[PDB]
Amino acid sequence: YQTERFTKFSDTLKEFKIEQDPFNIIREFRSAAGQLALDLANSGDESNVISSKDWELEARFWHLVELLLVFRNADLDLDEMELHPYNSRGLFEKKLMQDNKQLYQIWIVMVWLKENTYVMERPKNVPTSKWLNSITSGGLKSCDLDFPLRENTNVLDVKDKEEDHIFFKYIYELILAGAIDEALEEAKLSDNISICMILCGIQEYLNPVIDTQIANEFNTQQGIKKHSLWRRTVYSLSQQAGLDPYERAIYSYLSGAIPNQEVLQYSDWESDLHIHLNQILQTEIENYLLENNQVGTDELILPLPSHALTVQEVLNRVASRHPSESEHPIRVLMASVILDSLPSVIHSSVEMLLDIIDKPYLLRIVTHLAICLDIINPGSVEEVDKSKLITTYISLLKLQGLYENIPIYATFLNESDCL
Amino acid sequence: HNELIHDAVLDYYGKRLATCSSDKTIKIFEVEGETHKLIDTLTGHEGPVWRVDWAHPKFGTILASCSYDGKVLIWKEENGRWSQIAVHAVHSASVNSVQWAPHEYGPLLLVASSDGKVSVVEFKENGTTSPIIIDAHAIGVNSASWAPATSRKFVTGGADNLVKIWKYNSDAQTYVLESTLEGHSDWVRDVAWSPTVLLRSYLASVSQDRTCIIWTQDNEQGPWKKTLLKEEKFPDVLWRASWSLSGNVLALSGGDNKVTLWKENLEGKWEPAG
Amino acid sequence: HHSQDPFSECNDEIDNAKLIMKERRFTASYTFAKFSTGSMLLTKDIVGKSGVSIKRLPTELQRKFLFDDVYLDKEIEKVTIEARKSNPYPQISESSLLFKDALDYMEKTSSDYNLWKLSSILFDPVSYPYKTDNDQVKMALLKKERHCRLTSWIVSQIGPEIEEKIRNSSNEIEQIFLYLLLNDVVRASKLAIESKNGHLSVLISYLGSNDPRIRDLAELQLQKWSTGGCSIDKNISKIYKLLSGSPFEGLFSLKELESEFSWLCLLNLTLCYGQIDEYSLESLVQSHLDKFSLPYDDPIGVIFQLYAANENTEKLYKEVRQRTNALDVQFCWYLIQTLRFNGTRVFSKETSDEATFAFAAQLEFAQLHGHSLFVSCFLNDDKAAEDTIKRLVMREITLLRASTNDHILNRLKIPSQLIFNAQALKDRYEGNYL
Repeated sequence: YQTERFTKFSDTLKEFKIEQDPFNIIREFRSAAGQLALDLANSGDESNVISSKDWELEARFWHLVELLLVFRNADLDLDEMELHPYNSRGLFEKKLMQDNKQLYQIWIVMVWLKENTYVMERPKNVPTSKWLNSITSGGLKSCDLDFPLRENTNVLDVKDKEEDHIFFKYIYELILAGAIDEALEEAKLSDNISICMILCGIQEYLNPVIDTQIANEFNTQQGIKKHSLWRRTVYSLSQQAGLDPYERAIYSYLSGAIPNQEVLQYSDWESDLHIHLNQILQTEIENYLLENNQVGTDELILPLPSHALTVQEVLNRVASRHPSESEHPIRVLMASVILDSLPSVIHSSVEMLLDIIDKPYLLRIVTHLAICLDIINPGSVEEVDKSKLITTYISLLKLQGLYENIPIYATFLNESDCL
Repeated sequence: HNELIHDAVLDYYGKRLATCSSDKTIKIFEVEGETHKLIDTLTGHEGPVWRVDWAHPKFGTILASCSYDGKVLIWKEENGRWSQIAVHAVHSASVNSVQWAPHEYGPLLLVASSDGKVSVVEFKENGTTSPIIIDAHAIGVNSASWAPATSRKFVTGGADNLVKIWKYNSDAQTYVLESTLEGHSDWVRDVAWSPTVLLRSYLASVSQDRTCIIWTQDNEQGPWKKTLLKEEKFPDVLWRASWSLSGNVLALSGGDNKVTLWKENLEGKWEPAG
Repeated sequence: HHSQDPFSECNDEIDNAKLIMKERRFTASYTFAKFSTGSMLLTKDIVGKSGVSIKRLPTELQRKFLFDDVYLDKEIEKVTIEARKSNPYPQISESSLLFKDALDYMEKTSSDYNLWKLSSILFDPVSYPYKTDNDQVKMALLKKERHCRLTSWIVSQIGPEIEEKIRNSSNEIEQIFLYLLLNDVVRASKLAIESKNGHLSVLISYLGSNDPRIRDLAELQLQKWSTGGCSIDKNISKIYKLLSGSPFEGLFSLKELESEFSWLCLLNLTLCYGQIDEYSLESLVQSHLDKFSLPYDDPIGVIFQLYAANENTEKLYKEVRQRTNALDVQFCWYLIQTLRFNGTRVFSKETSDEATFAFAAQLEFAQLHGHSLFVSCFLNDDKAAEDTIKRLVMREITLLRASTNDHILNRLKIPSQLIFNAQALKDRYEGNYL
């Protein structure tokens, strides 16, 4: 009964032009393709596995689209923030994020990227306590994390190192997914209190009393003051070999640096794109703070790259790093939306109709997207291209035998009089 | 020569010193740093001059001295030259102390002789004397100091080891004895009231039995409080006991070659300073 | 046979003398002495030229700049005298004296400078030039400022002590701790980085950020440890104890370090990590004080207690008084005075006067009548103020009339009457009237 599908998409469309906000089409558009990615997925031929992921990807695509347009468009210039030099680093970061839409968008995208990141299942059968084997084999003159650092790693029992691996990898997938709280929880409960503390440094300092504009969100100061230091400290720590690749990967992420080869080697387009945008951010914020004399010199312990790529260049590099995935039809739409050059690509793929017709979803998506675009942003796509698209799509509603609802789609043109 | 001067005194502005010894002469000097130029010598006593003492400059330049000849001789510098202006010795023995009163009482004086008497010789309009004496101590009187006030009073150190506090009274015209205190085992050498118009009233009475009792009276009511300075005898009998103006400090001229200095602390008890 | 001689005159006096003594009790060990008008003493001195000594009563007052008239002039420019409301005698209305002031007149090396300095850091009001959106925020910023000054000063003092200890440490992690003792997080962090103690290094960066999350986490790690933790480095635990926020106030306590460092060195720890945000500089310092007793005779110690005792400063002041003399007569007066004229604290009309008298006197004894007059004004008791001023004005009108620094003096607010009045009596005693 699947061949219904075109039903759901056009189905929404009706309920819209039938209630006379626009952001719900996309919202549902998402939900729809999501529901589909489930069917084709659940049980079926191993040929569906392929057409399945292409639906999930579709889903993600609408999500990202909703997120970004809501912010870009929904935008109704709220009030400005006036800080003073006595305000905390924390307030400055907040301000930077309110004032710089360009950058905030990067955040929006990262939130999206995390939202769709895969995380393993919580490791089962975890040990009552940390480095038990080493302690039991007697050899740990000290139980602090810096012990095997202080002298040859021969100290830790293999079985232990084996478990730190499971832990660190899990915490890492968790951080990549945005699960900072699950991350802290795991650290706590799994007896990694020290590693836990490191995770707390993630926050910049805020003090309700002085940084008044947030005395709403907090009642007690929190976050750490010597952040630049923290950052270098972490960064330096990330570079010290002798640590698990995943532990080093964690500090890399936290420093706003790029994880080591062993770990980075397994990241894909999203993963990889995620990592690098994180870096643009990290860098951007620190400079904003340097630009405002909110970083004390003592803390500039080590050198951290001060030049930020641009989303454009990040995508570009991430691209050539994953050609296959970069090139996929809808992933190219994701990037277009990110860079905003969306109509730019609608009109583009439209002329690819004058090997787009090989891939099913594409012709549909571009259309509904274009529809949505002009609803939300009257003027978006060229009236020419709407036609060109609806046309070629309407003709496929025929080949499908569902002239039943071609009317909904006709609602845009005076060229409808030709149907 | 001057092997033994019994008393010396400073004028309100401390520019003119008046020392009196045993040779019966009272030597007046013009003090200045290390140079106290001798300007006078005054002979007119039939015994060693025990004490000299100027009066408030509010009365010219008057100096009432008491000598061994049972006579008290008032003097006075007149146009550059001294002149015994009057005399008062209605006492049958050697006169010991002579201390004027606070200038708000007029020009009163206070003499204490061995005949257990102490007078208050005022000077009338003609400059003449009007004595109103009173018997103070049976076996003789060794001293008597005045009391600054704002109901007048003075202390008297005796030979029967007492320390009396007399108070003027209109109904009696002659100072009425109000309080007497006991605590010494030998002739109460010197007694002194303090010029401290603070919370309470202090009085350090030195004696022969080598003790120094401090009579601190809360106020116009609660009787005095005995407090032997230190609870050990000084290596030799004590003579003088003078209070300081600014500081309520106490100096003790013990007959042992140096003057100790005792100050009161928050314990109410006294401690050495110097 | 007993003979008869007519030159028995040199033997008549000798026996007529010994007769006088004994009937008087006048023992050959005679000494006389009474206090001068100009408070000083004269005692039988058989080596002068009069038989008396013009004794310059030793001064309890020992502080150089006080014998300078420059100081006193500048110090009067800071006062605002108003005539009493129960008599025409002066008595300070406004004072702008601050411990800060007297610093120019002392050696930046003398322990005295240290007393005045720290007393300023803790009491003199601090000023904040940049305007705050809100006034409760100003308060907050003023506290960081003062806390920042106090903490930076303590580090000056412990400096050498600790540097010495760093010189000898033969263990890396121990030095990392020692640097924290000097409040230098960054250098500790760096050393940690350099000594392969990487994890520790990150945690160190937290030191100064009262982050409660980190605070409880650190205590937790410490607990899990002292409940088995077969072995944890003696210094790594000290550093965690510091992250816990209550380094003595706890169960792995650094109190035993009481015998290795200056009481001041340890107070720094509490003041630097101790839980800065949740407390006031006062109650925090009190917090530390309640854990360790200080040397009764230590002055910079006495100040901290007076500072911390906020609620009953006086009570303690009196207590301090009857226990040590670290606080001199001058200081105690100056102190009570600033705190009074600045709202900083409160003192009894009586304790404030008692302190004034004591100084007004120590000053008169030094012959500094001008200066001793000035002080006299701060008296609350009008009656006493009057008497005290008067009495001294006359008894000394002479010296109080030479220089303009002597002029501004009687110009304080000495009554027109009292000035010429005493002046009159300086004439009927000198013999040149009107």
